[PDB]
Amino acid sequence: VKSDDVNGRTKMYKNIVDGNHQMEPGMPESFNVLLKEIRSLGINIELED
Amino acid sequence: ARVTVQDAVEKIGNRFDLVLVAARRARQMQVGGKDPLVPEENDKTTVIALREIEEGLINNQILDVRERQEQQEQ
Amino acid sequence: REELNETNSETKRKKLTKRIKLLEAFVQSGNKPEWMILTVLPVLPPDLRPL
Repeated sequence: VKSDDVNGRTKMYKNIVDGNHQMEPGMPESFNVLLKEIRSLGINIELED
Repeated sequence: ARVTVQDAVEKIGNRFDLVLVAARRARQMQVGGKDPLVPEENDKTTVIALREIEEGLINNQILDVRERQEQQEQ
Repeated sequence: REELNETNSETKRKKLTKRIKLLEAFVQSGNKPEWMILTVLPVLPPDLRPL
């Protein structure tokens, strides 16, 4: 909540308006950004399941 | 307000599932479909859920049994 | 690995055995050695580098 979440920010604001009190983890954007930075340098970024 | 929490800790023992039960009761009360078994006094659902759990009426088995009965009654 | 086992000990043979074990592991891994030498270079997703 107190971090870079955008689509989670909107969902949380809507929930707080509705009184739902729920946050959706998903995955941080900075995680994909660092993955790209790896792909930006000479290494592929691939995450297994 | 209820300043110190010791009764809930004793009622749970592990002290990590007590907060889980309290929050599960609180979320259910906030969404609706449930009634406070303890007499409320115009307070937050968290305090009411904590009081109901500490009263010896709400547990991780009572809630599960009630949910199973509700699901089976559909 | 056999040659390192057949080697006559000391730091040189120790390093050789370490290299042999590392090669055996990297072979067990699906790691292409050529992957260290890059071929196609990714450019930034344009929203990765602000103007």
